[PDB]
Amino acid sequence: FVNQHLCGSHLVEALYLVCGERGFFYTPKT
Amino acid sequence: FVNQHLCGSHLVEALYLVCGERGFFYTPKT
Amino acid sequence: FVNQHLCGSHLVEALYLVCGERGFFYTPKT
Amino acid sequence: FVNQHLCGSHLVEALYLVCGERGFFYTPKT
Amino acid sequence: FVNQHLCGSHLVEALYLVCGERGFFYTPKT
Amino acid sequence: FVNQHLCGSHLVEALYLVCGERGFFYTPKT
Amino acid sequence: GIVEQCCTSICSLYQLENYCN
Amino acid sequence: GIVEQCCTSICSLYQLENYCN
Amino acid sequence: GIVEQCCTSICSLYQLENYCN
Amino acid sequence: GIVEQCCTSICSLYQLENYCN
Amino acid sequence: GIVEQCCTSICSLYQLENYCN
Amino acid sequence: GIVEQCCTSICSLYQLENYCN
Ligand SMILES: [Cl-]
Ligand SMILES: [Cl-]
Ligand SMILES: [Zn+2]
Ligand SMILES: [Zn+2]
Repeated sequence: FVNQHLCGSHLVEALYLVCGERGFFYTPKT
Repeated sequence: FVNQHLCGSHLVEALYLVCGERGFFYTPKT
Repeated sequence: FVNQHLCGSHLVEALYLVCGERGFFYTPKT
Repeated sequence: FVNQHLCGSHLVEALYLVCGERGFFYTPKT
Repeated sequence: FVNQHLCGSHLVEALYLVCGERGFFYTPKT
Repeated sequence: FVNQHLCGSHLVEALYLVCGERGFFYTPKT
Repeated sequence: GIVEQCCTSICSLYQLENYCN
Repeated sequence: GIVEQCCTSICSLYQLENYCN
Repeated sequence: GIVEQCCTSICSLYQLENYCN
Repeated sequence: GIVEQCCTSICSLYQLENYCN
Repeated sequence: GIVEQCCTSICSLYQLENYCN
Repeated sequence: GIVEQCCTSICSLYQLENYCN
């Protein structure tokens, strides 16, 4: 796999693909 | 606002929209 | 709900989520 | 180009692609 | 149709819409 | 990682995620 | 409307231009 | 969970706020 | 307008709701 | 092809790398 | 190339069509 | 954190995997 440059909603899309059914937590700073 | 079916990528996009900076969890097994 | 920073296609996605079946108009300047 | 099924978020993304600066309306009840 | 300003994943979305079932190749520089 | 159904726009987004700079082909007829 | 033309049925990019302002 | 409330069934934007941190 | 405001500064879902049909 | 492996069936991220250039 | 042109300047759907299979 | 790193620099799918449940 390649490295990623991901802002905003595109990070959430990547989390979704990586984790699938396991789900994930989205935890931005402040 | 309205009630719609939101699934998979579209459900996480919507959580991102509504929660943003607060963060969120996507836990489909729960 | 939180405030939003939305450019391009991401604004149209937000309109879609907010309005659902009511639909919406997308009206950029010039 | 081609003919495909375009629904919900994907239909509005496609209207955004084709109309852009012109703007568009999404009126699913009509 | 209108001209497009497309970076990252948004270019791939446009290719998908334009080509549909014909498919496409995504070939960035280096 | 996980195994999920990835179709249409979502399949090309995932190829973009995994291949990035390498590029990719989407050839659904093949 | 658009849902019947493009979702339920199929439509072209040119057809989608019908819904531009 | 969320899949049953929002995907299988339907839910509102306000309901989605249930899943915020 | 709204399109420009959301991109150059910020906007709320409540402001977005004014563009629904 | 890819549609049968990843859409009709299911596939992994590693499988998707098969379609990289 | 196309990828770079669409992002740094602008491109048309007609130019995109050249990348279809 | 991860959210900031992916946007301001770069990140890997392997780093992303640490945020799964
Ligand atoms: Cl973006
Ligand atoms: Cl879908
Ligand atoms: Zn984007
Ligand atoms: Zn979808």
